[PDB]
This record gives sequence, structure tokens and C-alpha cells, in this order.
Amino acid sequence: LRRNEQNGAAAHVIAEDVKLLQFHVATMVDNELPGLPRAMQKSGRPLK
Amino acid sequence: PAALKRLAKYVIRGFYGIEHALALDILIRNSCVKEEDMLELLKFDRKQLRSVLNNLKGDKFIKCRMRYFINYRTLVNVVKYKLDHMRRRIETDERDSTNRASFKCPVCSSTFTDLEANQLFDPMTGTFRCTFCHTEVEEDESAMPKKDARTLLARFNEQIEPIYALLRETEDVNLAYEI
Amino acid sequence: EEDASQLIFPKEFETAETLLNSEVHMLLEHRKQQNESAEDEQELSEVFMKTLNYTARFSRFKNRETIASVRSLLLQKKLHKFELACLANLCPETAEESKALIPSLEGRFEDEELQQILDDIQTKRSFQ
Amino acid sequence: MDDQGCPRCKTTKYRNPSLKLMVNVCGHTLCESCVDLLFVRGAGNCPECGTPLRKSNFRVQLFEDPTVDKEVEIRKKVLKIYNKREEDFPSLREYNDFLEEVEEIVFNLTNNVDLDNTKKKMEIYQKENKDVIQKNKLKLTREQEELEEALEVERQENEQRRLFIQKEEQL
Amino acid sequence: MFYHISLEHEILLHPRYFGPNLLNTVKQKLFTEVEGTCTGKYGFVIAVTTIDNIGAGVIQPGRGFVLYPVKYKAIVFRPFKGEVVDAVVTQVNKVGLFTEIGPMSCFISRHSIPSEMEFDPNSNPPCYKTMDEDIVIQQDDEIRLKIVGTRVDKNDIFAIGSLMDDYLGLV
Amino acid sequence: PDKKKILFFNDKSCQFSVDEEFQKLWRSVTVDSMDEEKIEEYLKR
Amino acid sequence: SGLELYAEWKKILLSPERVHEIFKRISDEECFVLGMEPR
Amino acid sequence: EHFLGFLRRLLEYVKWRLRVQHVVQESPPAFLSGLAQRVCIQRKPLRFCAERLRSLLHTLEITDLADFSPLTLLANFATLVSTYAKGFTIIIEPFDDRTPTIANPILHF
Ligand SMILES: [Zn+2]
Ligand SMILES: [Zn+2]
Repeated sequence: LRRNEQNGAAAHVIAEDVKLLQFHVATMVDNELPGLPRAMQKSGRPLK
Repeated sequence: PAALKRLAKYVIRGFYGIEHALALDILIRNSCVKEEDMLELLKFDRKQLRSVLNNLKGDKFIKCRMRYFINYRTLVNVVKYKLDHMRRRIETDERDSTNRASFKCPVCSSTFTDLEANQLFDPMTGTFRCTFCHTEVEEDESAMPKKDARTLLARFNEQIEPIYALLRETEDVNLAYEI
Repeated sequence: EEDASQLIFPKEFETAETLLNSEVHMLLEHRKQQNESAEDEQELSEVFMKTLNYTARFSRFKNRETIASVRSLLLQKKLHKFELACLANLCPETAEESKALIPSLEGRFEDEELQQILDDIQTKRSFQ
Repeated sequence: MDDQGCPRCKTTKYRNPSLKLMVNVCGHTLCESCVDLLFVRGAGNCPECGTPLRKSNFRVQLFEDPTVDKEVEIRKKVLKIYNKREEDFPSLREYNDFLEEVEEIVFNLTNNVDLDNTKKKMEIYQKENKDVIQKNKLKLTREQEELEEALEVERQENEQRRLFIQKEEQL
Repeated sequence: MFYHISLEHEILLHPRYFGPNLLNTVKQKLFTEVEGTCTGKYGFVIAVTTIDNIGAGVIQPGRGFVLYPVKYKAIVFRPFKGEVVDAVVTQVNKVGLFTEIGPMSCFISRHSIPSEMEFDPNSNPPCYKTMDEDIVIQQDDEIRLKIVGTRVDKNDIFAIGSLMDDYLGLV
Repeated sequence: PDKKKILFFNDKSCQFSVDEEFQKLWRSVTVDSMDEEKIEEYLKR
Repeated sequence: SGLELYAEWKKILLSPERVHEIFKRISDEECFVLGMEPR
Repeated sequence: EHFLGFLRRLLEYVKWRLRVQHVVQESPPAFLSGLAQRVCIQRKPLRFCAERLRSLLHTLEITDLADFSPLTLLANFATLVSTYAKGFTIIIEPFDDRTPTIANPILHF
């Protein structure tokens, strides 16, 4: 994202990746909040 | 408003890209500007035109009117705002606090202050010796390169400062006039 | 940030009564007079004589009453007590020097006033 | 307060009309922001002609010609001496020629060799610091004191005139 | 600036010192690890002269030791930036002049020394002198300097000075 | 648009890129927040 | 809504930078009386 | 050259005197003393300024004197300040009546 708004992107990939960053940082702290489809790495292992 | 029109001819030249600038050229005439007309005339992509318009909306460069027909008139305070932001970067990044010539040991690339190598200063050699290895120190160089970034920026920022100061004097001549 | 040119002391230096090189010099032998008696004690420190060998080679005045008067000399003066100790260990002879030595006393009194005390100093100081 | 604009740290005079400019030995320009921005980066190095500033010689005044600042400061430091009034000379042509000699010494210290100028200053300053220079220092101090006294007398008379006409009206 | 201030300290006693002469044993143990070991926050502890009062010894749970708070008045030296002082030169080098004030070390950079006193490595003792040799400042010379900045580390203090200022040099 | 349509126009040769213009734009942190002009005038005072 | 917040009186979706600059201006007494100790 | 310096000094002092943002009444000896203290101009070279500017302006062959209407005014103003006292009055106005949002500091001798 740093390089993508370092060059003035279309201001529309920035919404759907700011939501990605919001999701990823709201994924580290608390995952058991309703909604917000859970993330997984291994064999169906939700994040701890 | 003709002066603002003129300042506008400069800023489009000075900042916005062709895709933006072509649309901005249409914004020149503040009599009537519909969405269907501007789309057909520009022949830009509707999604893409909506992006540019949304971008211009972000500038508050366009005041949408629900005639549904729409109209687009100037609301951009960024030119003066951006010049003030340029003055703010000119004032913080460019300045260097001190010569900051700390001893630095070329063998271990460790960084020291003039104070650090002073305790080390070895009276038998009349020079400064690094801490854990007695190899002689050097200039700060790459270590702590606030000056190295500032020295390149110092000059880059001064060129940008003459150009932006000319632009700011033009803006004051326009802004003072309209009181 | 902490400069005595702008007169910034820590707020702990309100009851920080000061002294100069001779009053230091006086008790330094009394501590050596403490090492005379009170036996079964180890050697002295290093800084004790390191300062004693330094500030005994150079003195600012000669004896007790030379200072016992000079502290009564500045007694009636409208002074910050920080001011007295700065020139007590300067020994200046020209008034603009003293105001070149102090970034703070240009605008307090007449120039000859502190020069008169400078004259009062060079009148009491017995040079040899 | 609307001059072309500060050289080094160009912000002061263009925005704020609340400053003053300080001259150096070579005598070009320095504002307070220049003063501080220069002192942190050398403290006695002229912004353009790199003159070797002796003891960071800087002097803040309010004029917009550097030669004017130079002439004012040098003219004060010369006219501290050379104080022979028309009372002190026998004739009038000698007094006017003396003032022209003072102008010659000021213009020589402007651009010429400062050696013969200083020798002339040695001779006249010694020969008249015997008697006349200190005497005229005293007399100029007396006239400064009496002019300040006379202006305060004028303002006391104006305050009394105002308040007495007010008390006329109210009485 | 030599100050006569009041500060406090605490001592951990080992239980093998209790009994008679317990109190004075706190005194001897006070002198050692308080004086002759200078710190950074208050300055330089040289010598103590009076001990006001000894608090009550709190037995901490386990570990035996009993802590008694103590209050004492100790003369302290803490130099400040901008201070002018007389110093002694300990070593002369081309990068500058090393002087020392009491236990404190002091560095004078060559650019902060008047150009009249040029460095002379040719002399068996390295020195600083006028071309006319009116004065030759070398090692173990007494000079007056101005503190440009100060330092305090673990127990050692350092400052940095300049001879460029007026009324500086040998004393 | 790469394939949908393309337009021929005249924008002139007098266009100045300047220095770090993109970087300057990415630093408009205040955006729509009001009172920035009040702040701008306070910084020039 | 989910990870975003909307606002209609014109239904804007609030930005963290925007609400952050809004918060950056509350004084230290109304913030204190609403409970949040400013120190 | 020295007379251009003289007019330069007088112009800058009257310009600095006009900078005051309140109405100031003076008698002309107070203005002469403010002169003779703060920009070193005495009384008799301030009397002879009209004769000097007329002789200089006759000397340098210059043609269209309407272009030189202000400085002559200033020089002539100098003469009055250095001649008359106790009957005349120097009143400085930073602003007049009809002059809204416009700096118009004037100086009635
Ligand atoms: Zn190393
Ligand atoms: Zn400046």
C-alpha cells in the first residue's frame, strides 16, 4: 500500500485494501467477534 | 472570478495529469455542467469518469447541485493549503540540528558521539579509538544520516521553495484582492 | 536546554547555598585533619585530593576575613546569590569584560558600579 | 517592511512586517531568523560574500539599504569623536572644512585604506582627548538631558491645558 | 557551581552488625559509598560534613537486611552550560586544547580558539601561541574558559569550552 | 481507456512537474476536516 | 456496519483520520468530565 | 552625494515618524530635537535644504520637474521645521475620515 499510494493510484484499489488492512489488524487482537469471516492457515485452524 | 480561472490554468498545468486536466478544462466554464453531457463529450469511461469526479469531489473542487441534472463549481482550498504544507515540510525535514561528526569505527561500523570517542580518546596516539576494538574511528558518514538525507533534501527543498514562493505570491495577489 | 546563561537551574537549587575555591580549600584540610585522628581507617579516595591538589594550587583570596568581608561586601547589594559566586571565581578587572563574562548583567546597574566592586576586589586582593 | 525578501531563510519580511535587519562587517543583510539560523550553523559566516566576521559582529537596525546602515553606524562611531563645535573653532570656514574632513574620514572608512585613516584618528584623538573630546562629551550629555527636560515641560503644560479646560467646563 | 545542598540515602545492613555500636557502624558505612563516587543527576559529591537524622530500620520480609533511611548535608559541585571557569591544560593537540577542572575533564576545539594562538607541534611541548609569541599556552598552563556544554556519565563529568570569547586565556 | 475509446487534445507544453509533487499530495492528512484554513493563517502569523 | 460506520442526516462512511482529527481538538476538561482522564 | 545622504536620512526619519498608529501633536522644536537626537541632523543644514535642492536640481540639467514634485515638497517641509516655532504645529494623523480599510497616514505641518 505504501508504494501504491506513493504513486497516486486510482483511489479505488485503496478502499478495498484499506478494508484488508482494517480486517488484518482487527484479526490479530480479537477473532471471536460475530460476523467478520474468520481467517485460517492450517487444516481449518482459526487464528488464536 | 477570472483570476481564479487563471490560477486554475496554472494549477492544472502545475499539478493535475492529462486525464484529470482534460476534465478540469471543461470545469473552466462555470455556466452549466451535467453528468451525461460531460460523459459524452469527454468520451471517458463512466466508471472512470465517476472516479475522477469522485476525486474532484474529494478536492471539494466541484459543488454538486441537484437540478436529476447536476452542476459542478470550484471549492478547492488545497492550492493555498498545499503551499502551506510545502512550507511545513520545508521547515522540518530540511533543517539539520548539528554537524553531528561522531566518531565511527570503519571495522565494526559502530557509531559514536564526539563525546563517545572522547572517553575513548587515546592520549598515547592523539586520536580516537573505538570501544571493543582499538581500530581508529572515522566520520559519522552513513551512520545516523539525518544530515545525509537533509543535505540532499536541503537543496531539493530550497529549489521547491523558490518555485512555491512564486506560486504563493501569485495566490496572495489573488486572495488579497478578493479581500 | 539547561544553561546558566539563560539562568535555568533545577528547582532543587533553591536552598543551594554556594561557596568558592577558598572555602572549599579551608575544609579540605579539616577533612585531612579528620584523617589525622580517628585511626583504624583506610586510605582516602581519589577525587578528594584530585580536587584538593587542583584548587589549592590556585586560590581566589587569601584568608578567612578576606572572604568574611567580601560576603558582607555583597550583603547589602540587590543581587542574585548566583551572581556573587560567578565573579568570586573570575577576578575580572574591566566592567565590560564582566558584562562580557555575564550575558545577564547588561541593564542592571551602572557599568562602574560592578567595576567599583571589581576595584573593591582588586583593592582587597593582595597580588604578588 | 515590504522589501524583496530575506535571503537564507526566506519567510520573515514577506509575511511578517514586524522585524528588523542586522548588518555585518561587509554589510549586506541579516534578519533575526537569519541571525539564529546562522548562529546555529557557524556564528559569524556572511550569507553571501563569506567575510571573516571578527567576533560575530552583527547590528540590528531598521533600514532597507546596507550602505545606509554602514554609514549610520560608522558616522556614530566617528562623531563620538571630532566633536569640535562652531564654538571651538575661531572661524567658520575652518568649521565647515572640519565637517568636510569628517565626511572624508567617513567615506575613507567606507571603502579606502583604513591605515592612514587610523593614524589621523590617532593624532587627533590623542591631541584632543587631552582636552576637548571629554569636554564635548559632557556638553552633549547636558544638552540631551535638557532637551528631554524641555519635552517633559511641554507635555506637562499640555496636560495642564487639557485638564484646566475640562475643569472650566465642569465648574 | 560549588553548592551546599541537602539530600538523603538509605543503607542496607547485614545482620552481623547489630548489637552495641550499631549506630556508628551506619556512619562509617555512609561515608564510603556516598562520597568520592560522583553521579550524573546531582553533580559531583566531594565531601559530607553533617548527618541530620537516621530513620527507623524497617526489617524487610525475608533476606535478613534492615533498611535505615538517613538525611545528610553534603557540599556538591555541578557545572552548568555557559559557565566561565579557570582550568588547567593537561594535553595539547592539533584538534584542540585539553584542560581539566578538578576531577572534571574539558575539551577545547581548535575552531573555538582564537586564530592568533596558532597550534605549534614543533615545540617539544605541544602548544598554542601568538605569532609574536607574546603568550605560549601549553600543557599544565592555567587558563580561563567558557563552558559551551556539559556532560555527566556514571561517575565521570566532562564539559566543552571556547577561548574565542573575550577576557579568556592565561590567569 | 486502452481499448474502449481514446481522445486527441491540446494541454500545451507549459506543464511543470516540480519536485516530489506526488509525495506532497499524499500528505494532505486533514482532508475534509474544517478549520485547517484557520490553522494555515495561524502558521503564517 | 461490520468494520465501517455510516452517517446520514447524505450518508457518509466515517474515516479513522477524520474522526481522529475531530478527537484531536477536544479540550482537557470536557474530556475530563465525560470521564476520560486526559493525563 | 552627501546631500543625497542627507535627504535619505531625513526621508527615513519622517517615514519612521509617520509609522505611529495614533494621533500625535508636537511643536516644531520637539520634532527638531527628535531629529537632532535620533538621526544626527542639526538645525542650520536643515534650514538650507531648500536652497540646496534648488541649486542641485538646477545643476543636473534635468528636464521635467513635475516628476520631482514630492522631494521638493519634502525639502521645503524641512525648511519650515527648521525655521518657525511657538506659532505652528506638527500634527500627525495615522488615519483620516473617509479612508476605510486603507492606510493613509498624513502629516500636517
Ligand atoms: Zn570498532
Ligand atoms: Zn531570515
